Amino acid sequence: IDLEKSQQALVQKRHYLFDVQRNNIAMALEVTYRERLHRVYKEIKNRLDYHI
Amino acid sequence: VQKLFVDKIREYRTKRQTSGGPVDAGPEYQQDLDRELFKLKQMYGKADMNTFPNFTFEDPKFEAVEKPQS
Repeated sequence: IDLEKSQQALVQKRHYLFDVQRNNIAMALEVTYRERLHRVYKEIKNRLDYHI
Repeated sequence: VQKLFVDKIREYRTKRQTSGGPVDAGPEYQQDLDRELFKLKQMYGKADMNTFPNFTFEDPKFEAVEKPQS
């Protein structure tokens, strides 16, 4: 009994953490694209603030 | 007091007629605000008048490791 569940324990463990590695890198590209759209507004706000 | 009032309006229009700019300032107001803005632009930032900024960024290299199980 204890070695039958030892089969099934590693097949629910592995598919959870192999999609966490999908989504831990998925957030790494959104927060570097959201900060790409935001920064290009910041360095054109400096010229909208300087000449006044 | 209206006759005193239009006497003020006369001297504002002779102050409008300018050809050399600051007549009473001289070098005192010219050396001040040129040094005042450059002391403030040093606190503001080194940005050009028409150079639009453009750049790129490098994301982290998503590496992997090994772990022998089953």
